[PDB]
Amino acid sequence: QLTEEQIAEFKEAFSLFDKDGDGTITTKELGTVMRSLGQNPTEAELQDMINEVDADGNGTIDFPEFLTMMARKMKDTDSEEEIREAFRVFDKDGNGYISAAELRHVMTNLGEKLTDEEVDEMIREADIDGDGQVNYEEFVQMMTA
Amino acid sequence: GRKLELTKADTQLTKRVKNAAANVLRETWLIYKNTKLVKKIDHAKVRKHQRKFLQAIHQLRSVKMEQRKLNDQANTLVDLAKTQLE
Ligand SMILES: Cc1cc(C)n(-c2nccc(Nc3ccc(Cl)cc3)n2)n1
Ligand SMILES: [Ca+2]
Ligand SMILES: [Ca+2]
Repeated sequence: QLTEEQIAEFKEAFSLFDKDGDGTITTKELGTVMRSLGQNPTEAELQDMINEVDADGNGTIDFPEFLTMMARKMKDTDSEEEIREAFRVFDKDGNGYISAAELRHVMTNLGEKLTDEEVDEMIREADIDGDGQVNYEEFVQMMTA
Repeated sequence: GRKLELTKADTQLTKRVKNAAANVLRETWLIYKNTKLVKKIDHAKVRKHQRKFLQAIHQLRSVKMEQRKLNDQANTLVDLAKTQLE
């Protein structure tokens, strides 16, 4: 089931996929979107993504097939464990802590990065005890509460 | 809003499942017969069916992994669509 406001917002979402704005999502458009999210689906996987939603078998996804499909997967779940696992990547000694210095080293060099100033705001919240150490299980629990 | 929450988790793949699953049944039976229902174990026969058994089991593992991959790709697109709910 979907509400009036959700149907309207999902029309806007359909434009994130229908790149040329021709009313249909092709395997080519899904490939571009997936790669823009740092994924690399094969041709068969893109075809499978279309075929699972394509109820009339014309090779593309239209807005009703897209909407019908969103209705089936509305349920969300909390991301606490996955986020904790991402911090664990940077827990060199596997002791449940990342120092404020290591957090800066990570955040100013890896991925999209934060400025040293943004790192300061993050550490001010993360370092609850003011000991220069982040108990990341506790910090993630705080952000997902 | 949704904040940090995310979506809760083919004819060719179906054919890969049915053939691999039938072969798991085939080889489980032939290993069983050749190790427990014979007077004298023929080790060459056991090695042959162990090779066919591991290939069928591993083919089913491969399909299941591909289905998990396809499911997360679909959930990625659903998650992107759900950003418009904010
Ligand atoms: C069991 C199974 C296997 C696949 C692939 N399934 C599936 N389910 C829902 C959607 C979907 N693809 C898709 C297509 C386009 C968009 Cl924009 C978003 C999701 N695919 N389901
Ligand atoms: Ca299009
Ligand atoms: Ca269609």
